[PDB]
Amino acid sequence: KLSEEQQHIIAILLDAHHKTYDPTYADFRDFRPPVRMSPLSMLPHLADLVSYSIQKVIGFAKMIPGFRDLTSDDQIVLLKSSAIEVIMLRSNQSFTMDDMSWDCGSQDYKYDVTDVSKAGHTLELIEPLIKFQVGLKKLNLHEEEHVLLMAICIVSPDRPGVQDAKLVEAIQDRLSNTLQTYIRCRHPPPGSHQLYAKMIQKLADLRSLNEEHSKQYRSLSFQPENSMKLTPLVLEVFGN
Amino acid sequence: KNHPMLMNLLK
Ligand SMILES: C=C1[C@H](O)CC(=C/C=C2\CCC[C@]3(C)[C@@H]([C@H](C)[C@H](CCCC)CC(O)(CC)CC)CC[C@@H]23)C[C@H]1O
Repeated sequence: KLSEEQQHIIAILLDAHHKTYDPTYADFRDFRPPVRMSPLSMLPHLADLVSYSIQKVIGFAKMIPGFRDLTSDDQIVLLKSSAIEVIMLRSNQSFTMDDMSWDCGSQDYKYDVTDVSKAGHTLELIEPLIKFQVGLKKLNLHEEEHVLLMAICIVSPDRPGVQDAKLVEAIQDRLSNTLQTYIRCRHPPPGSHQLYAKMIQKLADLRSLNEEHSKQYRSLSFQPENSMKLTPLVLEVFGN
Repeated sequence: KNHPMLMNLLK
């Protein structure tokens, strides 16, 4: 069932994730603080968190078997397009359905609809994002499946601007097979029912969220006063 | 393309 190589891929992705995701959120204290009374009083803090998250996503992606072996240009495009999606995925670990919020260890760092509203966004985006998280949490994925889904998301050959798609596809196919085989031999019924199919449908939902966020990011960042509240890395990665 | 901060965190 699970070949050595596939076990090796999982071993590497789990190590990578462990090294890029602190489930105590200790570093949150170094962000500009959250204000939950400009109207966007949660923008500074949430931009900082996003920025931070982008750095961790980059660290995770560098450990994806083969990813470092792509050209820089393809590494850059893949990361630019996926960053928001991987941050959304990786956020499922703090998300809680108790009260539909992202619970990052304390009340100060517990984010709900109103916080995200205080970051400049609307309910037309915020609602599908909570719906996304609910559906994804309902999957109750194993950590091995979760890290696999993040990597499969990063190594997508249809991202606009990808130069060597045959090589990106090669990587993702390996991750995909490993994921499919993992579920077959590790994920026991009845949680494994059409599990791959639901996980890949989450990748589709993420593209849709990506598209719409890009639109709102475009209207937010268009105002220089709001752009001023973002980070240099965020400006680079999402654009100006 | 260019992306000095992104590129630098990758190397
Ligand atoms: C380490 C992590 C993750 O990397 C990030 C975590 C949560 C991520 C969240 C929860 C609050 C809302 C966040 C910050 C989103 C922000 C507000 C936002 C997308 C809003 C869509 C409706 C991104 C933003 O538009 C980028 C400029 C504004 C910062 C992106 C990721 C979301 C906590 C924890 O699980």
